[PDB]
Amino acid sequence: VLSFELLHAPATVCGPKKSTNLVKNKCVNFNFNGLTGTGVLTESNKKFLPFQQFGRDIADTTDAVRDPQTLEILDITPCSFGGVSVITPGTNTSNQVAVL
Amino acid sequence: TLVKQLSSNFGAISSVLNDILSRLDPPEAEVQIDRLITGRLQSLQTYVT
Amino acid sequence: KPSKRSPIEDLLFNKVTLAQKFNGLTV
Amino acid sequence: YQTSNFRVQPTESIVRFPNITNLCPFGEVFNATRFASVYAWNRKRISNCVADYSVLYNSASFSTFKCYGVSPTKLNDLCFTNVYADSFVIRGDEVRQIAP
Amino acid sequence: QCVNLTTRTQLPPAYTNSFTRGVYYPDKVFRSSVLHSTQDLFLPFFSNVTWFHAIHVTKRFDNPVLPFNDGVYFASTEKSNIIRGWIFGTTLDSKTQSLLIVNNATNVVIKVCEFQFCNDPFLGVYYHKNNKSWMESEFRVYSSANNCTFEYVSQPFLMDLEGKQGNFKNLREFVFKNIDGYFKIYSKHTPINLVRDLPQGFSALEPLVDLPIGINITRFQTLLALHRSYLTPGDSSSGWTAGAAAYYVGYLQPRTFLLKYNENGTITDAVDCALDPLSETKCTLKSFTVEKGI
Ligand SMILES: *[C@@H]1O[C@H](CO)[C@@H](O[C@@H]2O[C@H](CO)[C@@H](O[C@@H]3O[C@H](CO[C@H]4O[C@H](CO)[C@@H](O)[C@H](O)[C@@H]4O)[C@@H](O)[C@H](O[C@H]4O[C@H](CO)[C@@H](O)[C@H](O)[C@@H]4O)[C@@H]3O)[C@H](O)[C@H]2NC(C)=O)[C@H](O)[C@H]1NC(C)=O
Ligand SMILES: *[C@@H]1O[C@H](CO)[C@@H](O[C@@H]2O[C@H](CO)[C@@H](O[C@@H]3O[C@H](CO)[C@@H](O)[C@H](O)[C@@H]3O)[C@H](O)[C@H]2NC(C)=O)[C@H](O)[C@H]1NC(C)=O
Ligand SMILES: *[C@@H]1O[C@H](CO)[C@@H](O[C@@H]2O[C@H](CO)[C@@H](O)[C@H](O)[C@H]2NC(C)=O)[C@H](O)[C@H]1NC(C)=O
Ligand SMILES: *[C@@H]1O[C@H](CO)[C@@H](O)[C@H](O)[C@H]1NC(C)=O
Ligand SMILES: *[C@@H]1O[C@H](CO)[C@@H](O)[C@H](O)[C@H]1NC(C)=O
Ligand SMILES: *[C@@H]1O[C@H](CO)[C@@H](O)[C@H](O)[C@H]1NC(C)=O
Ligand SMILES: *[C@@H]1O[C@H](CO)[C@@H](O)[C@H](O)[C@H]1NC(C)=O
Ligand SMILES: *[C@@H]1O[C@H](CO)[C@@H](O)[C@H](O)[C@H]1NC(C)=O
Ligand SMILES: *[C@@H]1O[C@H](CO)[C@@H](O)[C@H](O)[C@H]1NC(C)=O
Repeated sequence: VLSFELLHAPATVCGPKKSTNLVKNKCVNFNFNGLTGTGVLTESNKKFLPFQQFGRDIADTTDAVRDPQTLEILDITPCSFGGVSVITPGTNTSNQVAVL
Repeated sequence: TLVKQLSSNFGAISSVLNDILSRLDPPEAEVQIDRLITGRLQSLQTYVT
Repeated sequence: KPSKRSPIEDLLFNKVTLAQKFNGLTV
Repeated sequence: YQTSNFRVQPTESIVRFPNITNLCPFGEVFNATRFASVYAWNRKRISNCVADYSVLYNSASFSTFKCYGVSPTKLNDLCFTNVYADSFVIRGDEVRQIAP
Repeated sequence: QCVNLTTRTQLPPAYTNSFTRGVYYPDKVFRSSVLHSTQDLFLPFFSNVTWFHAIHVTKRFDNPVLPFNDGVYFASTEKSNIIRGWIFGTTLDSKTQSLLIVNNATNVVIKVCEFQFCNDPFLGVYYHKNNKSWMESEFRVYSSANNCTFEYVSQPFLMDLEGKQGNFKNLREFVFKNIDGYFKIYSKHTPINLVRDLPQGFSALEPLVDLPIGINITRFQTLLALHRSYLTPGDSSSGWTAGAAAYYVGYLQPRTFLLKYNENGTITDAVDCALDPLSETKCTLKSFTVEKGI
């Protein structure tokens, strides 16, 4: 017979499991231990101290992660977006347009 | 300062949208989403002016 | 010389010392 | 003329946070030779460890899996502080008596 | 096994000054060439730290019991592993849970059991030339251990266990915190060459250990070695010498600091935000250099 119990103390018994293979150079929705986000993971040349986990930059936006299994430093850049615009030579003169 | 204003509670329990979306059900999370919305909108208005 | 700037223009350009693509920003 | 905005969408892929190592030694209690007398029932403490409850019941011949409280499914997600296990041998027909 | 030894030359407490020491990485976040503002527990700059001593000369080894207000900055200055470990708790009477971080002879044992500690606990060794090893004949720290909720043992190791009579060559700094049911230990080691006091420098403390013990801690004490030898004849309570060692105790308070990260993610400088008006100005401008003006 087992006995589960909770109290005003840290919890130190449970089992998670993700172990999902990673993919680089693709707009992917990532979730490392705790933090989450969306981006295109890529290899980097930054140097982390042995105890540090995930880097940062000015204005406090995540910019690097270290995966638990292989201990590698991966950059993070936001997934591409922008605003489309149309060039027209005037309706009366012609019909064809160009797209920027 | 506009960018740094993004991570503020504004009166909501969490400053990240996904946590409110997940950990608590919609019919009550609408209020927290509304609070974040109004805070961010006011910040943007001040910046534009 | 590089580009076509006169020496005073180059001195002015070097003397002046200077965000990026983020969540919603654009330049 | 500006007309709209374009935004790349993620490919739904996800990313890891794992590595297990220090698995709990449940086989100590289940695979012990002589368990206990009923009145001399043990009080075994398990803490500061990861326990794979899923393998205990997902593929096993251990009959009478009546786990009261949380569902047997979605049981590895929850986390507790301490685990108390009591082991003893009783009669065949007395299994129904041990219940709330 | 509680010996209750005596014959220590009484002296008043002494004090000294800590010159910009006690800076530890608050979290695990990496940074590069950026100044950061942090609000957390710190040891204020140029603060008064108590200084406990242990030299025979006058017998004179010092190891009282101390309070644990919010956090402790321990700094050991010795060369012969004379200091061994620590002891935490609330009542220290086997009635309440306690922690027993100790180096020990073999493994750095960590326990949370309930111990009936001796009123004057310590560890020691016995010296004799025949067996060149200084065997640990002392285990006089507690008397009983009823039940526990955690334990740890590390890999086997041995120490020099030799009481050289030179100058101090090693400085070991430790920072202990206990909040939110968690217990955190930060540590660093630095070679030195001094005769007294703390050298004026800057070494940033690195995280070492985190533990989910979640116990109440209010009272503090330390445990150090005692190399008894045949040259000090007597009973258990009379024959011993204290070698040469000293340790420095400070305290932590809530504060605001400005930390300078170099290009490789290591702290190289810090500035207090409440010491001097100049320091407050530098905190306000987020810079170390300010120009002429108001
Ligand atoms: C008390 O002690 C006993 C005796 O050791 C334990 O019983 C063993 O339990 C382990 C648990 O995994 C068993 O290990 C498994 O053995 C399989 C052998 O084939 C059996 O299963 C197939 C169906 O899969 C049957 O068709 C076949 O007839 C056999 O009955 C392996 O194939 C398994 O490996 C598979 O999964 C791994 C997962 O990574 C893959 O990598 C493999 O390639 C493979 O696909 C698995 O290893 C073992 O068979 C049991 N018996 C023995 C004699 O060891 C009890 O578990 C233990 N009690 C506790 C509480 O620990
Ligand atoms: C948990 O973490 C450990 C260590 O981070 C993982 O073990 C490591 O696994 C990788 C690949 O599975 C091993 O890489 C191989 O190393 C050999 C060494 O010569 C090299 O020649 C190969 O080309 C390859 O790179 C790595 O060695 C291994 N670590 C050690 C110390 O052996 C482990 O896979 C992680 N997961 C689990 C479930 O344990
Ligand atoms: C060491 O000395 C202390 C104090 O002198 C002793 O502590 C006393 O222990 C007795 C029980 O033996 C209690 O009744 C007292 O209340 C304790 N305090 C005092 C002030 O007397 C301790 O027992 C001594 N230990 C040894 C081994 O001599
Ligand atoms: C079409 O519009 C252009 C732009 O003003 C003008 O130059 C041209 O004469 C117009 N042609 C006709 C047929 O309206
Ligand atoms: C520290 O202690 C010394 C001597 O005890 C004393 O003169 C001084 O005022 C104390 N405080 C500071 C901040 O130095
Ligand atoms: C040396 O150690 C042995 C135990 O192996 C012990 O019997 C002996 O008394 C020791 N010698 C001295 C001088 O302490
Ligand atoms: C230890 O045993 C005592 C009774 O002897 C009991 O009251 C206490 O709760 C136990 N504590 C632990 C941590 O096992
Ligand atoms: C620790 O101290 C707090 C202070 O209120 C108290 O509530 C709690 O019960 C104490 N814990 C133990 C184990 O004594
Ligand atoms: C940072 O580390 C690199 C090697 O990884 C080293 O060459 C460089 O000198 C270090 N930075 C400084 C300021 O020394």
